[PDB]
Amino acid sequence: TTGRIVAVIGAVVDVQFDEGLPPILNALEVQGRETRLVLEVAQHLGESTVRTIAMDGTEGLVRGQKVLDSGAPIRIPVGPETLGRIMNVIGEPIDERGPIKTKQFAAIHAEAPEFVEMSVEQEILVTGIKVVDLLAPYAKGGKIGLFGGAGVGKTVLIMELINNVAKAHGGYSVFAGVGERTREGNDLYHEMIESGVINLKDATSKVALVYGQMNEPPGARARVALTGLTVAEYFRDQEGQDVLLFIDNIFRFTQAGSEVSALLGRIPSAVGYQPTLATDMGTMQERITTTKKGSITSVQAIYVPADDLTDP
Amino acid sequence: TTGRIVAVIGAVVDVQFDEGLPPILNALEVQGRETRLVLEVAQHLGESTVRTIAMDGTEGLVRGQKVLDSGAPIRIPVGPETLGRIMNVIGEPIDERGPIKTKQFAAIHAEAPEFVEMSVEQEILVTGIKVVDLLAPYAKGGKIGLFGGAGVGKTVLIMELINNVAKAHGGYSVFAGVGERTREGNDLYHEMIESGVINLKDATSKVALVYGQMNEPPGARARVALTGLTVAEYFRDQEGQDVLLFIDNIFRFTQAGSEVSALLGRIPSAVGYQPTLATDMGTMQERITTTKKGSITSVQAIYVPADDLTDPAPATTFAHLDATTVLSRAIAELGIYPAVDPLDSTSRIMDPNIVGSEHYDVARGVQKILQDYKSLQDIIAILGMDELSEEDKLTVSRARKIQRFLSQPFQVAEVFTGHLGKLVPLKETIKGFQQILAGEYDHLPEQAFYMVGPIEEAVAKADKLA
Amino acid sequence: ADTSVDLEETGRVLSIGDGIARVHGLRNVQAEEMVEFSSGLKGMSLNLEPDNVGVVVFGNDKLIKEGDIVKRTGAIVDVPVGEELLGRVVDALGNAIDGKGPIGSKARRRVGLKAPGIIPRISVREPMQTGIKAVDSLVPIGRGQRELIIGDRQTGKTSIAIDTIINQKRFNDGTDEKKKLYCIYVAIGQKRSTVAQLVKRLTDADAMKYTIVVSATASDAAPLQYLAPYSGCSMGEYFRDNGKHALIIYDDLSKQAVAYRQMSLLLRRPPGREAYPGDVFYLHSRLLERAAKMNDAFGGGSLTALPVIETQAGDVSAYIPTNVISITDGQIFLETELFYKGIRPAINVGLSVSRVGSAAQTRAMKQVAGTMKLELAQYREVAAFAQFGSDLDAATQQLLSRGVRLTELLKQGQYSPMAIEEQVAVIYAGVRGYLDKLEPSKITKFENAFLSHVISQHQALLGKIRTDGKISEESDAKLKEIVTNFLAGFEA
Amino acid sequence: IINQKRFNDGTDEKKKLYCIYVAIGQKRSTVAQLVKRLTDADAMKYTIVVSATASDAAPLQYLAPYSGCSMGEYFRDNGKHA
Amino acid sequence: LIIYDDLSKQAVAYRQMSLLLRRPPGREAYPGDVFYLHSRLLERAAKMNDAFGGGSLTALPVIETQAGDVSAYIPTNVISIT
Amino acid sequence: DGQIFLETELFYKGIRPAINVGLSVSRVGSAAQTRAMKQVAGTMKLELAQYREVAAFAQFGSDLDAATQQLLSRGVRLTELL
Ligand SMILES: Nc1ncnc2c1ncn2[C@@H]1O[C@H](COP(=O)(O)OP(=O)(O)NP(=O)(O)O)[C@@H](O)[C@H]1O
Ligand SMILES: Nc1ncnc2c1ncn2[C@@H]1O[C@H](COP(=O)(O)OP(=O)(O)NP(=O)(O)O)[C@@H](O)[C@H]1O
Ligand SMILES: [Mg+2]
Ligand SMILES: [Mg+2]
Repeated sequence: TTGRIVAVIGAVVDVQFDEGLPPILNALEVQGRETRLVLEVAQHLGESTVRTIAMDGTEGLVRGQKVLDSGAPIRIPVGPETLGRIMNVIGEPIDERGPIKTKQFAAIHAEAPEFVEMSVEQEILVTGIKVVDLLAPYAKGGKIGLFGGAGVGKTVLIMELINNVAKAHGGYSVFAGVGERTREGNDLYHEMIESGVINLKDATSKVALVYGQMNEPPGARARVALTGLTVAEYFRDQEGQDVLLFIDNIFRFTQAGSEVSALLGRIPSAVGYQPTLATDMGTMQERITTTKKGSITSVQAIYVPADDLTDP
Repeated sequence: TTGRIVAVIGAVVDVQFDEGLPPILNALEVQGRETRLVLEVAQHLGESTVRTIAMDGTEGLVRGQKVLDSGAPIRIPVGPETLGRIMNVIGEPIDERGPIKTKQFAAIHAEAPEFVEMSVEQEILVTGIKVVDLLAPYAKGGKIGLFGGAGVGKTVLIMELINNVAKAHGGYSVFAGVGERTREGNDLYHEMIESGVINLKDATSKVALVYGQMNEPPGARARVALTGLTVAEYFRDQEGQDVLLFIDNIFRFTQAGSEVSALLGRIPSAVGYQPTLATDMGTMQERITTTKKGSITSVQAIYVPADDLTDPAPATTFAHLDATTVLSRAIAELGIYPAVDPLDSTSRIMDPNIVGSEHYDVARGVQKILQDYKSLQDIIAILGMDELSEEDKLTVSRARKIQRFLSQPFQVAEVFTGHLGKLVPLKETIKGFQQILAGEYDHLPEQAFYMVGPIEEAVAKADKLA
Repeated sequence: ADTSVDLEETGRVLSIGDGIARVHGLRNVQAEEMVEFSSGLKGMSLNLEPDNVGVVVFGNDKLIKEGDIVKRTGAIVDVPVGEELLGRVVDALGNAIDGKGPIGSKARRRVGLKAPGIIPRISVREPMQTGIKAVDSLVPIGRGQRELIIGDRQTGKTSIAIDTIINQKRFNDGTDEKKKLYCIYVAIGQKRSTVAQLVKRLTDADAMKYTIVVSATASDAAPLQYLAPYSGCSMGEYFRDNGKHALIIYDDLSKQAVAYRQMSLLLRRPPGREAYPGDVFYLHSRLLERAAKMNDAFGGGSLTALPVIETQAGDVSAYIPTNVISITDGQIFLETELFYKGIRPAINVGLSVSRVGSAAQTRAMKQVAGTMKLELAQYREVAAFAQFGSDLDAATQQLLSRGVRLTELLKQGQYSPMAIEEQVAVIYAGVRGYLDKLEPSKITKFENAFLSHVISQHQALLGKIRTDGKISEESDAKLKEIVTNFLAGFEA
Repeated sequence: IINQKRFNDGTDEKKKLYCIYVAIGQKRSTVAQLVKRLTDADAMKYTIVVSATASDAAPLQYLAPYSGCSMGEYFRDNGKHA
Repeated sequence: LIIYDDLSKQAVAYRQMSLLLRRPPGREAYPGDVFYLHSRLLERAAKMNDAFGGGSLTALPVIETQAGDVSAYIPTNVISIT
Repeated sequence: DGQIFLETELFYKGIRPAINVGLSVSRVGSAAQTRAMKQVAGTMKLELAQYREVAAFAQFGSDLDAATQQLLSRGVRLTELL
């Protein structure tokens, strides 16, 4: 259906539908704009109004502008032809290399695997790297904290992990850059082509790239970790692989979500963080586990603030 | 007349009276309930509506349910017929021995005794507890505060104190369990029946019990302290005797307040407390006192949250007290019991003109030797004892011996520390700490002073180590 | 005027978001009355206002729109209870999540009930056997008692609970109904794999058959996590009120705390200490009171509670931990500095105490644990000096000798609980000196060796401690016999 | 307050110091010990004791310092020292 | 080459407006989009390829810290930004 | 016009009144004293402030020239006298 803009405040937009309302989390298409603008339904304020969080700049907006409900959450291309492609939070190809022609589109939101679909087995994902597999083994369908940034070849270790999982286990990887610096985005892009994982010619690519850049609003930074997870979720259930998911960096995902909760107007919890912090973490981190069909094993780069491990 | 429930948030209920609106503090009765749900008025919201704080669980309340004013605040039995009986906040007895049969009843809300009614007599109360009787000794009909964080030794100390003073007491005693463990009542009741202070066969019963434990909703915990102290008020005024009032835990009164203050429609103060913390405590605490008509010796254990002695709750409680006995975790974790901080505890009675200049000069000497040891503790903390001067090396050695001679085996501590409980006469305590201060025992080892009664047992303890 | 929809039993929903749904109508709903949504999802009627009902959603808020039809149930938040749950895994509500069909529930109980008062109780007396040597000897838990497990993350907290659950099979394999123990494990704010990998482990140990698992993992909605402990607590109370003995483990309350803090802050209730609402003490007060030991007149049933708390970097003085110290009848501390050292279970003996649990210990244990606690404090009497070999005194060097052995003995493997007499036998070994010669490097190896030997060969001698509940002069001297000749035979 | 007994029991009139002791939110018994203390030392005679103790409503305690400061102001303005 | 001297003072100037436009306050009274205020400003600096002329803009933000605290909300923002 | 600060350390160490000579000040100063008090207290406050400092610095075992021994001897005596 159709709704109108009743309010524009920073990165939070309110839209009034006449008849039926979009359920919470449904993507909204703002019409008549230069590029694509997505508004994610966050609340129902009553009086047939919804409160939405934008994924892009909210300048030039007119009160009353027609907004389209997509009838579903933020849907993104999934399927083998998302490999070697730089994606953004709404699926759009941001490598200027022509539109991603995938058969299926999947919504970035989805419930965690049921209790019945869980893996009662604890297995080891053999990385091929000695230090890892012997002393600090990765759990297949588990979650690994990567401490320390670049200057020690973080980028390499990641790429070798992508190579060696694709090699040893025949499973693809997904890099979700939460708060990616655009210089570092470009730099990481060519580093992957120059080494072999991204293949600009054929289909031998092993990674799907999703970029939530810094110059994008908190909505985009808070949801891109899902847009990456959903591309990875296809290769777990539809092709039954042992998938690999990189999040860099997880703290900027937490700070992204704190900003959103701060924007909607929620009373802040301890240390300034969001009240929904526990769940804001739970509803995503519980999609990353070993199912009956496959498994996603996630390597997450962590920033600790004030080097305080007790920091929430 | 009748009043209708228009709103229900938590334990805070809103009742609308079309006819004759009931005043503040009045007790209301909810109809259509299996057991007596009392609502106590807190405010008039305008438009024939009042705001009340419930005295029990609010589950199963329908918007419309009739309520009836009782033309009086909450009313409870008082007098000698309550002795040996346990009752809840609203007076209903909970020891399943039938209802409490009296002629005399009272209201749990009362004004504080007028300035003229205050007493000025100051006389010492021996306890047989060394760290207390020396450095912060309680006074007959005085206000005693037992401060302590979680699991530090309050409920154990206040139980020892009962065994010491309450049992060997002529007059009556009132115990008020406020927001602590329920088994902590089932312990006290069965232990008291056993000791005779509560008699079931006849009525020679000496202690009155009132409970509102941590199972009760905020409203009940908020007013249950008042219930107890009102039972104590009577034995002071209407019979004019020596009442002993015991409260554990006094913090749960302000905590319960904290729980409702939000819903009452206040704006939160410091630490998110009730803005009314200052006076909420005042009007209630000033009642618990000795008057010219009778005397109340009040021992109130005070829970400290997050070991934060600056939290608005324990920090406001000091002002209401005559003797403060502060229990410290650091001391407790050093295996010192009772874990009483010998420099943070104070008594208004510590005045040579009362305890005697001989008592005072030993208390001031022990405190000086301990303050000096504490001020050297940052240098020894890095360097170790080896590096001190030969003058200071002695003061350290004595202060440490004193530290352990301030520890004591309680009679209630027996049934888990294996040591026979001890009470120490005041002349033995003063003469004890004098001798350590005088240097008579610089040859005995430190651990010989650890967990012993009189000083003559340190000598015995040293001889054992052959 | 009307011939259709009613406002007394039906709602409308004026607004939805931030977890709460403002409902229009519902004129005759109650406080904490359960309600239903047009999408099957259930809610609790928490707020009753002149123009709306505030309802807490037990699930994803995305499923609810403005204008959805809200229906009554009349029953105040209740849960399916009974014996038809033993061996099952349910959610905070009580619905089957193990996919093994529905429960055949013949009884229901309220989640929001009050704890037994002063008279219906009696001081704990019955032994709640953990099967762990360090607990059952030094920190004795009793049936009807609350004991806290507290410590930093990854310090063995959960392991103490499970080995205690596995342990109870030795009683439920018996026919004696008055010594059996039924279990309830409430998982809050965890990973769904961690719960799933636990029921598998419990199954592989024939423990599940006497166990109920309530699961509201990290992924579950915040109020589901909130409701969870109380739901299963009532499922425990059932055994208590029937003259049976039950055990509930809350893993953990710190994660249920943040869940409730989320609710309170979304509700806009005054953030206080550590942003926690004024009633986070109450949240855990009303729940843990419900663990109780009933007197004979009430049926002699007991609910025994083991709640878990996750400290940050050893900080016990923190708000939430201090609260639970002031709720429970004792604590067990698990220092990271003993765990990341090899000592497992990593119980701080100098901090953990069990208040009302002493007079619920086996006498045979008291005969060995009494002089163990005495000599362990005599060793903890500052023996940090450590490195000197034979450069110290004479009477104090043996206390260093005794300690490390009496320390190594308390080390114990996972998933392997021990009968009370099996414990008093291996403790007897060090507590008398029959390990003073032996190299500290070997005490572990010696245990397994000596322990399975008395299991194999000397069941007669074991049965004669078990039955007698006391180490008789006859058994003591026949046990001296066993350790001396085995020690000489022992090949280091 | 007690040191002022010298100046108040002598001829000297412009060395006279009058006293106002204002108690705020204190214990009534404490305030009573205090006024006894002064009456024993016979200093109470030249001493006004304004009392808004912990039992008094907060609005009154708010006002008590000001009230005594008006009582002091009388001496202050009319050629006396308080 | 551009030098924002300083971004801590623009952060104050922005905060005022939000607080007075009545946007929700967060840590140190800063709105949700103050990270977003600086993230879009400083990414604008880049080095273009010979495809786009090969020109470059180079950024130098200044941040004032109090008592050396680099873990203050605004500094924490810009540290990661850059 | 200044304050009188009291510490528990000084109180328990013996010093009563437990006045902290370093932290407390008087903004009227000698102008509030009799010319008899000024003749003996004219420089005493700043003297003891310098003594209290050199007392905690000289406890490190350093051999002290008689000039800083003179101030050490004077400071101990005057603290006992007050
Ligand atoms: N007795 C033991 N021997 C050897 N390993 C153990 C023992 N107990 C626990 N562990 C190991 O130590 C880890 C921590 O144990 P766990 O029961 O999860 O403690 P925890 O505090 O509940 N962890 P968490 O709940 O995630 O903060 C587990 O991965 C076990 O493999
Ligand atoms: N005098 C004593 N001797 C030996 N042990 C003691 C003594 N006092 C306290 N303890 C121990 O320390 C613990 C604390 O005692 P307790 O009476 O519960 O203090 P508390 O502050 O009232 N606890 P809580 O109400 O939970 O905050 C007990 O479990 C005792 O084992
Ligand atoms: Mg206690
Ligand atoms: Mg665990």
